[PDB]
Amino acid sequence: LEAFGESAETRALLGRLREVHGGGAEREVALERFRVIMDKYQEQPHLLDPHLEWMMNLLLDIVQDQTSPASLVHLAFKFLYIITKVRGYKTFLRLFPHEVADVEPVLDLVTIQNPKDHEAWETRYMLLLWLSVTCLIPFDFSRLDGNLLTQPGQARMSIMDRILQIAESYLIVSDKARDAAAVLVSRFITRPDVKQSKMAEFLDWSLCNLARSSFQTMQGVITMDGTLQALAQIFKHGKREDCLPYAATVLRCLDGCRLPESNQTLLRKLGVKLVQRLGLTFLKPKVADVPEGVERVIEQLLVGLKDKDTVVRWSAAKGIGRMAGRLPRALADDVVGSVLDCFSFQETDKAWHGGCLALAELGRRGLLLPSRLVDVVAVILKALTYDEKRGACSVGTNVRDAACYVCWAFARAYEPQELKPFVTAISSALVIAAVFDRDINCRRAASAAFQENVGRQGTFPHGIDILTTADYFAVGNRSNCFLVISVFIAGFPEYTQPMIDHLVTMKISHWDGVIRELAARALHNLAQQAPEFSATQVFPRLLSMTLSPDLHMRHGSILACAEVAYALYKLAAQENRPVTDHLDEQAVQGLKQIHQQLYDRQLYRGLGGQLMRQAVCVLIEKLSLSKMPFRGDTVIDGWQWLINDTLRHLHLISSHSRQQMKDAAVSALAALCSEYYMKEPGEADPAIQEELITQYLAELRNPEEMTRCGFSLALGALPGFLLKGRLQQVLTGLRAVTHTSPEDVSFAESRRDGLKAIARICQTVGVKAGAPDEAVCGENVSQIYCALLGCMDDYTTDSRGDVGTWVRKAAMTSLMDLTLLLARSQPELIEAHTCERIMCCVAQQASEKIDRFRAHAASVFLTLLHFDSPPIPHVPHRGELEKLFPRSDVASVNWSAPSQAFPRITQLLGLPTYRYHVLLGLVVSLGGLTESTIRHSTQSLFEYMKGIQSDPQALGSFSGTLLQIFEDNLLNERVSVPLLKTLDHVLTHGCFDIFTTEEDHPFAVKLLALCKKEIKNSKDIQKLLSGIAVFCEMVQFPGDVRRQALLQLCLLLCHRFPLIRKTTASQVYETLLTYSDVVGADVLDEVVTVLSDTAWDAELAVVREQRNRLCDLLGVPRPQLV
Amino acid sequence: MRECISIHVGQAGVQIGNACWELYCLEHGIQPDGQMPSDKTIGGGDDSFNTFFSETGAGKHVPRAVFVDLEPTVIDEVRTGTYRQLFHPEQLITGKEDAANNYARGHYTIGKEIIDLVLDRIRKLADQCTGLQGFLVFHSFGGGTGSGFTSLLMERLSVDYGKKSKLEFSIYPAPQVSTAVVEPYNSILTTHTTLEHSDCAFMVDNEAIYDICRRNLDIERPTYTNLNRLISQIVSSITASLRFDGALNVDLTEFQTNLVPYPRIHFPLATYAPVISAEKAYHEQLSVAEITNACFEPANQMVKCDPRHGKYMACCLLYRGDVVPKDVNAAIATIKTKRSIQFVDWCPTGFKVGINYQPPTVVPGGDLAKVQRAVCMLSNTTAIAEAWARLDHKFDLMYAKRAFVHWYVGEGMEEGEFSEAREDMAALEKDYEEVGV
Ligand SMILES: Nc1nc2c(ncn2[C@@H]2O[C@H](COP(=O)(O)OP(=O)(O)OP(=O)(O)O)[C@@H](O)[C@H]2O)c(=O)[nH]1
Ligand SMILES: [Mg+2]
Repeated sequence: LEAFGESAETRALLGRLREVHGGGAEREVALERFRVIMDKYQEQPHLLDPHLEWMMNLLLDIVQDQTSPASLVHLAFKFLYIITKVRGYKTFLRLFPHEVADVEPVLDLVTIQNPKDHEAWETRYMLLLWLSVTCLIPFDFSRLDGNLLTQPGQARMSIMDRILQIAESYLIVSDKARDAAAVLVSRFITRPDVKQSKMAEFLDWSLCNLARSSFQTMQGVITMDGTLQALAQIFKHGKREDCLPYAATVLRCLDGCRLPESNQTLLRKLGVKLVQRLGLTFLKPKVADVPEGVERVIEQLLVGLKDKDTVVRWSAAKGIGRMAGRLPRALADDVVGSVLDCFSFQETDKAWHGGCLALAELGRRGLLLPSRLVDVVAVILKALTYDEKRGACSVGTNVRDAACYVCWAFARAYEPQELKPFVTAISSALVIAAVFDRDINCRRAASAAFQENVGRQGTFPHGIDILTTADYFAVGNRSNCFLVISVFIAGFPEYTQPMIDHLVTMKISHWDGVIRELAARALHNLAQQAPEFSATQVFPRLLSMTLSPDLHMRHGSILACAEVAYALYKLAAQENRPVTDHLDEQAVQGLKQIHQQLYDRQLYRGLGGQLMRQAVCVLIEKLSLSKMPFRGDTVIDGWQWLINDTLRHLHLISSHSRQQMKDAAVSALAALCSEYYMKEPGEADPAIQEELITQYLAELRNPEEMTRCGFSLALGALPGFLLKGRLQQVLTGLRAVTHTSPEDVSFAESRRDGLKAIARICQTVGVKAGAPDEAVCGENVSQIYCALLGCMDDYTTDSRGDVGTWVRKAAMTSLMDLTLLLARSQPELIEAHTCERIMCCVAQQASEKIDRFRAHAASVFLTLLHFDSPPIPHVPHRGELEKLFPRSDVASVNWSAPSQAFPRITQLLGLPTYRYHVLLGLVVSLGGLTESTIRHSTQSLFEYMKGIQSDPQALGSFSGTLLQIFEDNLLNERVSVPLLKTLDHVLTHGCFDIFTTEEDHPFAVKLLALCKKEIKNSKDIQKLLSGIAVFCEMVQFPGDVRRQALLQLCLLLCHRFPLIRKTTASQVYETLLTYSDVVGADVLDEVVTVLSDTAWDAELAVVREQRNRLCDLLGVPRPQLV
Repeated sequence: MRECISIHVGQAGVQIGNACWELYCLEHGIQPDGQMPSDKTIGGGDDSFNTFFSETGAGKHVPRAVFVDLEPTVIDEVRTGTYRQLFHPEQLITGKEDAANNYARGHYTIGKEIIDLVLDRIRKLADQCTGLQGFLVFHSFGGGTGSGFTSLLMERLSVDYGKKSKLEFSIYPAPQVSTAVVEPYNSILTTHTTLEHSDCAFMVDNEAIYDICRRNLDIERPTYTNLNRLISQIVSSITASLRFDGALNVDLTEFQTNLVPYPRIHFPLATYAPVISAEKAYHEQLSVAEITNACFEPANQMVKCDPRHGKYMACCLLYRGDVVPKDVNAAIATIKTKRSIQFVDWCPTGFKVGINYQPPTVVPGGDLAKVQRAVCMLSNTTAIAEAWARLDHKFDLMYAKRAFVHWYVGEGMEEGEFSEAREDMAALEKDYEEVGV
């Protein structure tokens, strides 16, 4: 925002006040419009400075007119107040009028205010501040009154007297006017005449208010806060020789008031404020004989730093800083020593915030002496690292903020030579914090302090270089500070060992898991800039931390060890040398005892068992990916075991960390099998290959589900050299699970994982034409495609919902991974029928009603269609599909959004091979329950039907396909109601208006019979309603079908459920009102009356007669009891 | 001699305890204030009723009980009740927050703050006793303070006092009395948790007692007072063996040897007769063979099952009042010549009979009537397995959806607890089927 680009709108809104002050709806609209326009500049209202005056004068020529009604004046004052909250009063009041002709017009307006009118509080607020901006006039209030003895019988009261009676009344109110009363007295008693006239009276009133008021009675607390604020403002904006005489009685009364013990945060803050206001009245202002009251003031202000709230701690720190700046240089040392006591071992973390704030306030003025450098600094080094856990919450944010504030105030508290001794401990602190700090406020707080230090002083090692990179915006993302900027800072030798030490000490022992993972990932990269230091000093450290009793510390140390080992292996892989060159025998000896020291302490149980398993699996993966020298050693046999047990106890892991555990275990198994299970180049161990495979295969039949789910992915992660002659068995074992058996009905995750495992195995072994038990060949490629397609019709619906859909997802990602592979090896294997079936299935799963599975299906379809290297052979209407989905438009498509998917999927009906499946899939969305999906699908279907409604051939083929879909899903509860609703919608829209010309069309003649057979003996209410609607829509077709529909509608009118009886008549009324040719005008006034008068929800025996009577009118044979 | 301590947790538990103590005071003649005019050995000593009442200096008979609850509402009625002078103020323990029908809360969150106080109170109460037998805990399975806290206290009592029995008097919930849908979820958890810390367990089917009150007692809508009185009558008929120096079941360790031949199988079936209404005070008369033939009726049992199919493992009859051994023998011969029954031939236990020559007692002004003789049959049977087949079934109905399960995991326990609990249920069912053959 560079300028106010809403001047005309605001001007019009302000001008409309004179013709919107008599409205209640328009008034609120204009207010809400003025508020939202002014709130845009709440973060930078200075841009509105050039406009302030004109808008202010506009609002003033409405409240400064004599023909202005109270209501119109109240809206102007509300607007005026809206401009004083955004710009603030201290800056917006300087433009208000201040002429001597504005003293009585403003006091007289202040004397017509209703104190009991809560709706007009903005008016009173704007009144008091205006009256206060008018007390600056450089004249005596006496010159203005003139002659008071002009009214005989009753003398007029003086202006000054009226103002004293206005301030005392507004200083005991409960609205916001009391705050405006605090700003008025500050500019009323601080002038010469008022000082000599009413100062004593106001002081007696205040001392009486704070001598009778309490912090328990509500109005008493209201009287306490206002009096304290008034006293503080008077002592702040008051002369020191007119005030010092009263400083002795004010403190004596405040001491007896007992504020520290009172249970009010505002009262204590105001009390500390008033105590620091009186404290400076005794000393002389300095520009860089100690009365006894100063000691009492200091004793009160040094007890306001241990408060339980920060609002009082900040005030106490400000008071201490303002007092130290006025006292001599001798008492300053004692004050600093007394303030330093807040950082004692027995003091809580709350006392540390106040101490650091006081230290910063003292350093800002330059009062700390050099002798206080070895101590104060020694404390700051700790305050920057304050981060403790007090039960379930964490504390240390405000401590670090105050530490950064103190650091930022040391660039002007000492000379460059005075602070030259601690530029190696403070530069390392600032940098370390700005780099690893958790909170973003502290990080940027440490960034600004370092900038100020390098700007003012400029003695820190590489100040400009560290400031250019680690700037205010660069430290915004925490991830960028740990993995990028950290390495850049460590590039220099002055910020390498300290940062690594701070990371290994505190960050590794942190309570947050994400922070530990980030610290480990940062150490991974930092080890590159210091391999020797990380291999000789950090590795022993982390190794000793893996034997700690702390769980989080053990996990962090294990992660750090794994990351350092991986980094050392990567670094050594460049020079083509073994990883043992970095780690010593003792180091590789301790990496073979981590797991045996955990399993022997039973550290794999409880809530920490999952974390320990994750850490050990990550360590095993990082060690196997480095080709460590543990081949032949029994330690390997241990690692493998720890994996199996995990896959055997996955159900024990929480539901919020089982997928990650399974993935990590599978990755560790994959890294281990392709490293420690190889006998020769290209071969594998016969004993292990046999035992592991037999165990895994026999495990697939365990009735437990999570075990099968884990072992599936385990099989799907084995290398290729271990399946050179065992594929014919692994594939059969995986396919045996993909089948749905009577016992494994609700077992969907097992098959979902088996499909993914088959995908991975097929991808690893590849294609070799001739070798069935070694690779995917033309002998074991058909079975695979048949097993993958048999899991695409998984519509299992249970109490958990449509869980089968999950399996379908695994069928879309698996079938793809196979196809793309064949095209990249032996495209001939991709048969035409199989490819057509896969495409039709993908089309159906992309025309579904769920939004996340439908979106996944469209992406898979586009990926399979946009494959050109080489082009997948046997693609029905390939060119048609390519023209319908150009590559340029696919870059921006919201497939998840039905609006941006249904109109693009409905066009597939034009293709014969897709027309059937696509419609079977779209029926579920056209007859589902989602309203938006129903609307979008119906609109997209009508947009396509409009193009083939006047075509007897296209419309006929569409109706035939719809009826074939209906027949194929006869008596199917998942396709009966949705398809019936779709037919009802299509009939209501009038798409089949051509078949209604002749009589007895082959379409309706069988559609009616199918609907009858579907609704024959049905108790579902939704199904009954759908059938009734279909039979009430099918009446448009003349011939025997019309008479049969009327007989069915009469049969349904007398159903067991009165609700159905009423709904049938309600729908028949609409059907008769729609089609007029169905019934002649000679018996039309006889049907509507019988339907409106007869109560179809009453006795069924009585309604049978009325219903039978409607059979003698419609001309429908009257049924009987069979 | 040896005494006993009864811990009453939950609402139903404290109600049953109050009813039992009222009935005991009415039988022994102890007035509400705690004045036994029949007692002569003041200060202390050894008597038949001393196993459940501690004597003070002023002759006050303080019941040896501990009523604990996580809410002050329920204990307020006891503190302000007619028996306020009977129980000691310290024996009543209250809590500020309840479990809201949750097992994890009562076993972790709220239980961890009150378990220490409960253990301290139990230790203080046991310091006066010279020889304790066990801990008669009273709870149910439809709440979170009756299952969770009960299991948490059993876990600590099995470690503090391992050489002491641990009898229970659970209350099997019903779908008509159910107050929550996660009522089963609590049941399974506490059942799996007290298996190795409980010798004998007594379960009360809510529907069975409801139907008994509707039919026998003749009540339109039986309330919780009507069901708390019958449970007190049952508890008194069962504890008469310990309160009157009965020959059969002299101590608590005999309940495990007579009615618990197998450690895992410890859920006997308890039935009682007769059940006359207050209106029909002198309408019909029942012999010792007409009341012993009424305890072999499914509708007269406390749990709905069909013992005629399965076989019995044990059997203990207890008569209370005017009963001659000849009448008992005649009733046994009648039961042995009329009804067809099966029994485990390889069981290390058999049939036992005991008599207590004491007149029955009923709460004056209540719905029950004073009878001349009473019978109580405690027989372990495989038919109780049916009572489980229902409970477990509901668990499955709530396991396929995992509804309301996250509330239990987000309080302390993990997810493997449910698999362990249902795995413990499968093993129990297999053991029952094996014993039934
Ligand atoms: N027989 C009987 N059953 C009762 C009584 N009070 C409650 N119940 C049953 O006990 C179950 C409710 O448990 P409560 O004891 O009320 O609750 P709680 O165990 O104290 O636990 P929280 O509600 O979690 O504090 C349901 O099955 C009730 O029908 C009672 O006086 N007699
Ligand atoms: Mg309760």
